[PDB]
Amino acid sequence: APSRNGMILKPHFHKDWQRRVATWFNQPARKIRRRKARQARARRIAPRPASGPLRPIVRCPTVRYHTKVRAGRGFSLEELRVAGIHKKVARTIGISVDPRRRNKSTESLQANVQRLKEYRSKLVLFPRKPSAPKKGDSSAEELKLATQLTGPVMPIRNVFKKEKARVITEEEKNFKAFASLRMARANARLFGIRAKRAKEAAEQDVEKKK
Amino acid sequence: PSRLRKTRKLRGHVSHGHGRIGKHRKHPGGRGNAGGMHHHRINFDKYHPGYFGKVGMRHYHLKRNQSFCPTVNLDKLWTLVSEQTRVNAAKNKTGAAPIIDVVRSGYYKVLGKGKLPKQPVIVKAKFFSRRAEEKIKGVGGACVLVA
Amino acid sequence: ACARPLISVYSEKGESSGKNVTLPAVFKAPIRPDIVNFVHTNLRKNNRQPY
RNA sequence: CAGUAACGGCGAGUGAACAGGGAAGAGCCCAGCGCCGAAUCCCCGCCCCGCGGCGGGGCGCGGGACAUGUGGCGUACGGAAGACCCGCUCCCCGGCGCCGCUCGUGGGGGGCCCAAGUCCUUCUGAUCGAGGCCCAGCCCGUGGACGGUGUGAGGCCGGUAGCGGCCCCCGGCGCGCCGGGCCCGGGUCUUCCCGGAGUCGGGUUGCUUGGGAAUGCAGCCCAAAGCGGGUGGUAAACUCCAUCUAAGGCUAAAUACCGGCACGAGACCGAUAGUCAACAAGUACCGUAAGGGAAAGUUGAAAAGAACUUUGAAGAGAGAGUUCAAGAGGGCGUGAAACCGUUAAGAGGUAAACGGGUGGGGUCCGCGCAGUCCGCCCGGUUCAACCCGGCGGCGGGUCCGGCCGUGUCGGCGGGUCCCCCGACCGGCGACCGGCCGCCGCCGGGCGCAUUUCCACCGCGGCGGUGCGCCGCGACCGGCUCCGGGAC
RNA sequence: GACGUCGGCUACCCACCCGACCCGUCUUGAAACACGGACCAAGGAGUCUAACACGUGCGCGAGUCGGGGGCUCGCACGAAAGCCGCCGUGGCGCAAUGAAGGUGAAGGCCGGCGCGCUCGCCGGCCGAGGUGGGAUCCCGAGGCCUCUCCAGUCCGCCGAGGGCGCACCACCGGCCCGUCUCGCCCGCCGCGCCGGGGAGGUGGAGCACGAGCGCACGUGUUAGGACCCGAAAGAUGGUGAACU
RNA sequence: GGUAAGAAGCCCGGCUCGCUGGCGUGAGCCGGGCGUGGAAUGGAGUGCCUAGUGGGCCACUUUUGGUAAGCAGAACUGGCG
RNA sequence: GGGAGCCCGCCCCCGGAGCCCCGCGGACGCUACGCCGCGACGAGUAGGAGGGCCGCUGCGGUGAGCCUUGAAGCCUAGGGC
Ligand SMILES: [Mg+2]
Ligand SMILES: [Mg+2]
Ligand SMILES: [Mg+2]
Ligand SMILES: [Mg+2]
Ligand SMILES: [Mg+2]
Ligand SMILES: [Mg+2]
Ligand SMILES: [Mg+2]
Ligand SMILES: [Mg+2]
Ligand SMILES: [Mg+2]
Ligand SMILES: [Mg+2]
Ligand SMILES: [Mg+2]
Ligand SMILES: [Mg+2]
Ligand SMILES: [Mg+2]
Ligand SMILES: [Mg+2]
Ligand SMILES: [Mg+2]
Ligand SMILES: [Mg+2]
Ligand SMILES: [Mg+2]
Ligand SMILES: [Mg+2]
Repeated sequence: APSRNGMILKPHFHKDWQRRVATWFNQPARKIRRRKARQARARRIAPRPASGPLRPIVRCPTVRYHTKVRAGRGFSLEELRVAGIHKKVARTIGISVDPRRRNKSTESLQANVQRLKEYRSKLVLFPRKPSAPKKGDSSAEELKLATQLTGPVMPIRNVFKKEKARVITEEEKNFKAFASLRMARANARLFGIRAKRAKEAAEQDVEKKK
Repeated sequence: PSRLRKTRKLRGHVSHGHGRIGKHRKHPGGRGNAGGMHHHRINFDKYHPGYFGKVGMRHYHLKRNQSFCPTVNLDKLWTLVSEQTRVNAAKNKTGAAPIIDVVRSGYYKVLGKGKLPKQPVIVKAKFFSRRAEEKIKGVGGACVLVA
Repeated sequence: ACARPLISVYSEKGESSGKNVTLPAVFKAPIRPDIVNFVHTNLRKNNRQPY
């Protein structure tokens, strides 16, 4: 029963909710088990990074963000072809590869190719056998480091470019942002109807000819 | 703490603070929001006007990302940049007019609320309002549209 | 910035040596028994098993 | 995201998905299309190895399956074959043994072990109690958890801590050998090839969903195509765009775990509680059956569980004995109330019982063989007074000197964080070294009109009181009256 | 007055005078010929989670936060505690108004350019308006005096009177969004069924120099078993013709 | 049963008006001058949460129905509750 | 500070004026969540609020706490608050 201006509330407790109550007393044990598994997996691959394969540079959809850069699932086949790495070979050296990712922009392609080249530059390819075959690094850069790479490999940072103070001219001052936005919205709304009217006028002229 | 609660002071009292004429029954008026139209209508109509009825158009698949457009007023615009940038203004005898990017700070729309200090600025934003643009032009700045 | 004196360190057998350490500013922080009691009472419940 | 978009006698109510941040992260295989002499697979015989999760090789015109299609290449991320640009040739399976004992800091399982008081008195039935023992005490301590032992034990015992030890089994990672299988690339160009049908889809009806001219699943009917098909959250036509390739299949990790095996813990309950079940509990018992389902822990440190004498047929007693205690005697620790017997006292014709006020009798309590209660001031053996030395402390300012320390000014000397001297000021309890005055203690003097303890005759001055029963006087405050005079 | 005498308000028993009907509950009304009640012991009924609203305390503050995750211990005390380019993905708040397409919070003064046209355009100045009541603060004549008359800087109390005026209240103005009426002009990449501006009413959970965030405590309303005990019912799955 | 018994009141001077008007009104803005406004008693104003209640009864007086009622039903005030 | 009054000077400090005020330091009184002085008031069902050195159980600290020379529990015509 309501009483002198309370909120109208609709709790979702009409089912047998007490049957399916999920407690969280397992949380510290779960965290400890996850940490132990992570440490064991890191120890299993002694020189390889604990984080895993390198991830590409990805920009987010959904204009809400539209500007953040995060790690992708894997490098596209076009990026591998430009960088010169076989798709089947790449997964064996620690490079994430997925075949679903398209490539629309040149900037992202070039950034990912540069990232792949930078990763290849700082890569220590151990020989398959104690004897050193082709493409294996020298023994000098093998005893120098054999430890894990803590954290993500080449961490992704959303970097912005600082703009120097300008010398603003009269052309920028005369620009009307609000009017331009309103005109652009009106043009976008009326493009199709104006095209229809122009077509109708053209048909009127053609029927006047005959 | 049940020690500090009212139930400790009600020991020895027959009705336990719920009256002896009208007892504490299960649900004298009904469960939940029952009776919004009958026998509870006065409360709903004098505390929640517009509860009953339907108004407006439906939007089946609504996505909040499309309608995402944070707004910032001109009252607090120099706060997005470091204080030394504002200190390096009305100075250097050149009219530097430092550029302020609101999309970097997480804003798309610039509104005209507040008073803008007399210093030229370069403001880059997804959208601008008429009053904000008027204030910026009057101060001596320029509005730049960024996609 | 309250007045922080110098505290003399002591060796393994007493007999304070020549080394001195200025009092850290933490020891000049305000004493709030109510805040300490509140924090202690609320934090001591976190190591409690359900029954 | 989000109690949101949406659904709902648009009422009650119901109610997702995308993106974002994380945990984990692993990709692949067929049919078809085509090229290789079926190049493929199963079974039975013999030989060699090992055979306790029956495999590998060889020898068999020994059988069978398979052309109504096995195997090799190859699957949407394109593929196959030639052309000729580039650098070159180790992965897996089954055994034979071998060194490193492989993180809870020696991987898993099991077994045997590793420090120090029963020290001196003293309680007790029995100490693990109490006092003391080269420093909280005697020794160890990387061991001061726990349990048992006649109480309450770090050192009596088992254990506890330890990158402590030894003895067996198992698991896993690596080395040399044997049997083997394996002649296995990348980029460009050229020529061909490239798709799962009663399926999609449409109508329908029923169920379901937030999905609303129908989200998904369906019985029935219709029923395809290949620049095709599906999707783009309002039904339809036209028109461009964006995104996948359905109707074939496999795959660990982050996830769940009121059953099972073996462990750890608790601000949980403590025998009408906690599981029904602390115990011969799903037992006794009830119902034809499906099923229903209890109550019930405690002697004592140790049975040392009462020998023996006596009355009684015996159950039962009286003695005796054990034990610290049977005033613990086999449903025996402590033993309340309701209720009952007896003993002692009181009382009793308006049922008993109750509140206020007294009286009488008992129970013990506190005195007392007067209780006249003390505590200060006054009268009737050494040191204070006063000096010398030592020790410690207090306060002060010329800030006497330095450190310490707050704000500004100076040297920019190293936005915020540090160095040097000088000046002013707050000199702020942030410290000293000297000076002054004072206080206390110790050691020397100071021998007795001062000084200090004990006991008395003074009730002399002050304060709180009297062992109990009392009485009297004066003063004040508030009342009830009485006798006079005068207007 | 002191070896069978003292004091013991309360409790042990008895007697006397006055008062005095059995408790709990429904009820206008109970001692009721209204209901429950032989007696005693033990157990026994407003709890917990979640969502709100207000009040209170604490920390930070136009910011606040720890959800989840990660790094330190092999868990005695610990499933604690400490930390994070995770310090903020994200929530809440900082902006509201329309069904929506969308729009979106400051004006005033001074001089000039169009005819100051209560309208448009150029430069400078002040930067949340004004009125009334307003706790407190500022100035303050003068008085009170002081061992005698005068002069007199100072330490005071009162101080008529005059002001700046917190918070808050009431009113008059101003601004933002939707809508109605009357209208005059501005701009262009595309001169259009383009876009923008004014005045006067009205509708809004708004602005008008901010106050929230997190934790904890209490109260009140709910969903849950919901303070405890209580039905006549309904549904699902099984067992019985040893009576009849 | 409503009002009035003064400071939120009066008396002057000047501005504004797309209202109304022959001049005028009427309203709103600023400046200045005048204080115990009948008796007696009270310190007031304002904002949030908020339980219980929502079966009543009796009496003086007025009063409706009924022959009347310890009957049923109203008004003021006071009580029991 | 000067001029003077019904011959000049002093007219002094509490480590002492000794007090009904001592502005020089200040309780026997100061658990300032403490103490002290004035006045008025005291009904209560439903209900609300405050204080409990009222009572029970367990946890973190603290009583160099109590205890086999006797803990809890139980009984009591004993002494009290
Ligand atoms: Mg990760
Ligand atoms: Mg929300
Ligand atoms: Mg084939
Ligand atoms: Mg023991
Ligand atoms: Mg022990
Ligand atoms: Mg031992
Ligand atoms: Mg549509
Ligand atoms: Mg039981
Ligand atoms: Mg017994
Ligand atoms: Mg009833
Ligand atoms: Mg009745
Ligand atoms: Mg009664
Ligand atoms: Mg009965
Ligand atoms: Mg009880
Ligand atoms: Mg409420
Ligand atoms: Mg029931
Ligand atoms: Mg029914
Ligand atoms: Mg009543």
